[PDB]
Amino acid sequence: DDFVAKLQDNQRFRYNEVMQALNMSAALTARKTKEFRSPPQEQINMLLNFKDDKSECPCPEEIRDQLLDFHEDLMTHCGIE
Amino acid sequence: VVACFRMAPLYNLPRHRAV
Repeated sequence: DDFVAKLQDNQRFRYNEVMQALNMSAALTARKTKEFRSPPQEQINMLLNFKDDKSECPCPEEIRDQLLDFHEDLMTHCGIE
Repeated sequence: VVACFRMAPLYNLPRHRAV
């Protein structure tokens, strides 16, 4: 509930600055807006790929840290350590 | 082009759908 709320807020932010910055460089906007162009399932998948150190995800570090902490608390609760 | 860019907004998606 709160993780997705923060994710939606940060994706609101990023898109707002991309839209206010599209004028200064129109060419980059075509590649930059594929995230918002993608279907919502693909958007979630690509925005949730920050696992490991590949880090291609356009996700803020705090939002990454929240999920990286919940995912280790869950493993401790599931006895996977 | 704004409409085609804005199709499928995961921030305009309702909370439960996003969850």
